[PDB]
Amino acid sequence: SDQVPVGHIPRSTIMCRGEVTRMAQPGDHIVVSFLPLMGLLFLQAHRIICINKNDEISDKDPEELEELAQDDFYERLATSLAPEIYGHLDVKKALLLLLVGGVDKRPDGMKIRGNINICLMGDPGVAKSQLLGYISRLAVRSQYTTGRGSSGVGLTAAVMDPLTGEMTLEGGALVLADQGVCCIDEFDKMADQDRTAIHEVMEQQTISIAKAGIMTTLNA
Amino acid sequence: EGEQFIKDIQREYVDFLDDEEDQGIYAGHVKDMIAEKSKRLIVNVNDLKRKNPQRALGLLSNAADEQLAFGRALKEYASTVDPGYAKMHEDLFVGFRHVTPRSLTSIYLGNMVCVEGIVTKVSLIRPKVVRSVHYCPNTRKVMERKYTDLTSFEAVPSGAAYPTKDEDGNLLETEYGLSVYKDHQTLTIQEMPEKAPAGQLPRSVDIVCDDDLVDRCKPGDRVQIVGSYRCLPGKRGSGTFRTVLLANNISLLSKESLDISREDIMLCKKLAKNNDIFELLSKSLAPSIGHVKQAILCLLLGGVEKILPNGTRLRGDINVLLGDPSAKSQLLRYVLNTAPRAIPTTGRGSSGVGLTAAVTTDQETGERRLEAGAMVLADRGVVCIDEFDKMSDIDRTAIHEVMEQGRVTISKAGIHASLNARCSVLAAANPVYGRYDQYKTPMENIGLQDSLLSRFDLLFVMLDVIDSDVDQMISDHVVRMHRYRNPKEYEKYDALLHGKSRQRHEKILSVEFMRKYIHIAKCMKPKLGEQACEAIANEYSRLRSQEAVETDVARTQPITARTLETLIRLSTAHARARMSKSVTIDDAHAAIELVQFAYF
Amino acid sequence: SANPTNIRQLKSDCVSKLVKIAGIIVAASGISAKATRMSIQCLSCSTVIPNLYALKCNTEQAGRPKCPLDPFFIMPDKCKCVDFQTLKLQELPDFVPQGEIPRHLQLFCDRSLCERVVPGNRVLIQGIYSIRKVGKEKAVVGVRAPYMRVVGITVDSEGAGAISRYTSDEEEHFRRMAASGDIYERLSQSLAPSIFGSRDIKKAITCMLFGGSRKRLPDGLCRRGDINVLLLGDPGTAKSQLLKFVEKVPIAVYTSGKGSSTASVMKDPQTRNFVMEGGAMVLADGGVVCIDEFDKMREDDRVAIHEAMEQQTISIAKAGITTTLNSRCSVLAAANSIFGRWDDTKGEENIDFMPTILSRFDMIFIVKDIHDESRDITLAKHIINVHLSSNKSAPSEPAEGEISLSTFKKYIHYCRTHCGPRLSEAPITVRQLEVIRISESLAKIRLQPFATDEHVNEALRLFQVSTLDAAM
DNA sequence: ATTTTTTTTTTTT
Ligand SMILES: Nc1ncnc2c1ncn2[C@@H]1O[C@H](COP(=O)(O)OP(=O)(O)OP(=O)(O)O)[C@@H](O)[C@H]1O
Ligand SMILES: Nc1ncnc2c1ncn2[C@@H]1O[C@H](COP(=O)(O)OP(=O)(O)O)[C@@H](O)[C@H]1O
Ligand SMILES: Nc1ncnc2c1ncn2[C@@H]1O[C@H](COP(=O)(O)OP(=O)(O)O)[C@@H](O)[C@H]1O
Repeated sequence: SDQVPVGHIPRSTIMCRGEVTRMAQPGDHIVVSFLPLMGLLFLQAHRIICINKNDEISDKDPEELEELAQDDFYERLATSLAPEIYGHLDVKKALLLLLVGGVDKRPDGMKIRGNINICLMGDPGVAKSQLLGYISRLAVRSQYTTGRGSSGVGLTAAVMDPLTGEMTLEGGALVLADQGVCCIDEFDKMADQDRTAIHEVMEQQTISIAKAGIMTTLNA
Repeated sequence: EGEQFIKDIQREYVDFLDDEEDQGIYAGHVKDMIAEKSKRLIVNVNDLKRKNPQRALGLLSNAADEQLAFGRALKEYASTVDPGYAKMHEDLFVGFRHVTPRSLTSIYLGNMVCVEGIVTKVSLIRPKVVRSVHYCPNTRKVMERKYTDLTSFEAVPSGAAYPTKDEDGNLLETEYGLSVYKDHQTLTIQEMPEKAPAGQLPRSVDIVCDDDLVDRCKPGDRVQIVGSYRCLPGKRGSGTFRTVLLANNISLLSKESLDISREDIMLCKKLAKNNDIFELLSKSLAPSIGHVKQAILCLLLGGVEKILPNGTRLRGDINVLLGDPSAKSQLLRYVLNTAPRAIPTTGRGSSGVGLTAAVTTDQETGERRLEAGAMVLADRGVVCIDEFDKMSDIDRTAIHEVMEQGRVTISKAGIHASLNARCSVLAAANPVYGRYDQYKTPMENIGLQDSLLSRFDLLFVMLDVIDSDVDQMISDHVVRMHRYRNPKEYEKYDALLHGKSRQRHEKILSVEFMRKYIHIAKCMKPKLGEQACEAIANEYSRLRSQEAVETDVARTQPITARTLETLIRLSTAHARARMSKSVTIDDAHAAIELVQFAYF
Repeated sequence: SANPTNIRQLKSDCVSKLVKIAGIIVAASGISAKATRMSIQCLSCSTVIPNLYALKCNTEQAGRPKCPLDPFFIMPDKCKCVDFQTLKLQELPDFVPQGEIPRHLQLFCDRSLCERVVPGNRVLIQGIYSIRKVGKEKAVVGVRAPYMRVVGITVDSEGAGAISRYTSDEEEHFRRMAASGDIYERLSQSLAPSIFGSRDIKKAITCMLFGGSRKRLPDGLCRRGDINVLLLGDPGTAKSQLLKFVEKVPIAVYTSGKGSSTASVMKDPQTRNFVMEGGAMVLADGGVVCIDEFDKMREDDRVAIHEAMEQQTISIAKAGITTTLNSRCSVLAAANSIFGRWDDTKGEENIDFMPTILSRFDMIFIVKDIHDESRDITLAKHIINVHLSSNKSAPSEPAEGEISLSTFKKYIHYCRTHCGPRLSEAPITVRQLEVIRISESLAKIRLQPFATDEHVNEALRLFQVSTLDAAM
């Protein structure tokens, strides 16, 4: 969609056999390295390279040692984390803590919520739109929804009508952002009925949907 | 080799290829050394009538077989001159009475003729394949069998699957990269409906296309397209008859091209030093209109783009509307008609802003309608609508989305998509109590919502009273309208004076001269100097400090610094109205009077 | 082509026999294609066919080799060609189509006879009594289907309908009557050839149909030359019959609410096409309409009211496109809207969605059932002559020049094509003024080029009927 | 896969 013409619609077939399988996931920005298929009216690949969202660009999926010996600091992150705005060291560093992570225990059968869940209310010249966009950009496995918008409603998945027959739970942003962050904007305007959806999902890894007759988890 | 007349046909065609027409005009270093490879050397029948009129008819009476021969003549010539344009020995078609789609009466079969109409049901792409390039890894001979269909010639092979085990039962296998293929397309045509008769249901037509002829436009446009006829299938030995017309070239008519070589840029550079052309330029959207328009300048000009190194970018656009009822529904028209592809919409409608929701509950074909958006045609365009006061609150959300981002992001089972848009849009108005504007209150005499302060980009004033002093002034200008409307100021000639005491001239006051500075004007990049920041900072400080007081505080709702983006990127649109590679203190002055007219 | 037949009597007994019958046409197809002959590579012989099966190979005699099982690849550039329409009609309206259902026939056009006939017509024809299938869980034994052919159509052209599809003395009648300066208010007893009232409002129809002027300019606009009216009041004033009888008086239709509208982006039977019918700005581009019950109609088809009355800013997006058709339309309006003159004189609360409806139109004169006891008994007995005896066909025919439907419609449909008339040098706000259409109108009402302000402020004095409704 | 239908939920001032 970065090369699709203004007056056009993004169009989409890949066939790979053998060992190459399982080398991409739904929704990966990939490079792929032509044969028609028997009025005389698809593609076979070998490799899946992604300069974005791939093994050496992704986190957790030594090389830095020459610089790591040179680099021992905690504050320069703010100097290089979102230089776009002057001041506001604290808000950035608070998010840098959310970028930090590294807190967890699984004692006695139960886990502990080990992800930071920050909320923010306020609206002047604050420009808190460039921050969420900044985080959603740099943050590996990122997401974005709004207060409502369309086909999502800054939520998880729902079996909400008279269209056809599928029962497609349709996992949205809140579904998919796990092991990551789903960065909603203007949550206050989202909905009153919606607040219960953030209630059971707050704790962690828990979104039950007893509407179709299934124990859906979705591991929030 | 048919009957041997084909050869003299070839030679009669090649007799075009020798002298000043050929040597000066036609091909060679007019297409080929410009390195295009788009075969089609454009033909005009009237020359064929002039040299060989019998061969001006060999087409129109039997269009089955002039054609391989045309290709022969061409490939012979270009091979004779250029072995570079020679390794693509193919058909190589070329360019070359218009009746309606309602007016094909069994005939024109064999004829290369014109019909006019609409594009609709532009469809999928398919390849189609030319030959079979076989090799025998036992005996290792790259052999071949061409294919064909009626859609090019009369000849067809045993058109079927790849052959094998036919030569000997040897080691027998295909190869690819060698058996080439053809770009195939299909769609249908409707007449232009304004003519249409009320009693009948109009006919469509069906056509086919080919290689370099693939769809530079869209279903629901109109272009002149020329075609021959064939009809392949049977009629009840089988099943009855149905046809198509084909063998085509292309045009396009409803555009502007633009007698525009590098002279017209010389013109735009000629009137440059004329300083306050701003005046006429603002009198270039109100000849029939008081008031503003110097502000609509930038929404005509779109905006500017700026990106951080090793980062991201900014949405750039401007959107404003305001007053009392009775110029609003006959003002917007100025920008439906003039500035490229800027599309108003309904005001209270859906199924066409951005929404799909797989609405195929009729035919239920392959496609599930993944495209029902008419605001992404506003990508780098302009829009206006009515009913804003009546607008749904479904989209006020969606516009909160847009103004912040200007991208759509929907995943309602078609797909989890997102698509660029760089747009702007306008509005309507209705205060539920009329002539209450400030005395009762400034804001919310109107019937509105106040999340949208910083998301449009100016607050202005529009007001009315029928009067005592302006009573006779209204009278005399309405009359001067009514007869400067009219000639000598057919059914109606030209009206000049009071455009003559005004020392302009409608070929300096004109549309093409107006957009003289658009199309290169909309391609410049005039960076800032050393001066804005200071005064804009002091005066935005004064704006954010003292604009909220002294009987105008209640009319001082939108103070944010998100105006300061607007406060400056308007002087950008102004700075691309004159090609000055800077912006100035004079532009500073000219980019604050917005503030004064808002209330001052 | 003598003497007709019917359809409820014709079977095997009269098969392959040529007949005269009559009905009323419904709709039918376009024209596609046909041919008679061509030839093939395989034998290179003309495709000689009797009727308007499929074969020996004959790509054989190359020594021994045969090639049976039919390699016959048609070469249509060798061919011939004919026409088709495939027509259809419904049987009579007098021969029990009520307690039964109407049966019908399928047809076959050939060369020259298409583009001749559109439905809404009544015809006499000859044909052929043939069928299409072959024989003996459909067809429990052998059932088959009906059709006929085309031969020797002869249509009916019934008399005085057809200045629809198919003198200078009358111009003398036009003009030497037009010289009389007695047409403006003379015809205030004309458009109601059987009714009393609306007299000085018939004074304002005199400008309406003649139109104003689409005086376009060197810059963009094509502004609203067209003009409209509004009326309003309770039932009992015969405002139904006022629009019903007006149907015959240039092009119009008279239905209101839940029963055209927008486009017809649906399919047909024929290789599942999708082709449209348009709107009714289509059917009104110089023609105009008289239409009741704005309020008592679906709220869907009300974005196309502001999208035509204000600008003619029309557009579509059903399939992904804006068929941007336009038209020179205007409308008369009627209603039984909320609470009559007790509502009208006082302020503005009629429609609960917009005050917009007073802006774009000007002449809104009230319909009442006012009590006036001197006339209440008259209108109590203005309704027994109407109720009884079926006499009043042409009682207005004797009038000097307030009749002759044909000549009047032609009067107009010359008049609205004279030139670019204008006027002279010569709450009264901007849309009272933007009446100027009526000013220019009296040029074409006197059939003159020019006119002045205040002789033609006759319209002003008539508008003072309306402005008193919503002055206050 | 569409045509001729019907409710049971999906989510409510
Ligand atoms: N200063 C002016 N310049 C040009 N025309 C004017 C001016 N003042 C009044 N008019 C005329 O008055 C008419 C007012 O009705 P108009 O068509 O403008 O409604 P509208 O303003 O479009 O309503 P809305 O803006 O709410 O849609 C306009 O047609 C316009 O021609
Ligand atoms: N401290 C700051 N540094 C840089 N830019 C700022 C700062 N404060 C405001 N801005 C401006 O704010 C704009 C973004 O505002 P935004 O954050 O969208 O407001 P909101 O968060 O209310 O949506 C940017 O264009 C930027 O120029
Ligand atoms: N002056 C009149 N002359 C003849 N008939 C009248 C008159 N006034 C009322 N009517 C009666 O009014 C009836 C029609 O009312 P109608 O126009 O249908 O009301 P609406 O227009 O609200 O439907 C007719 O049947 C007619 O008999």
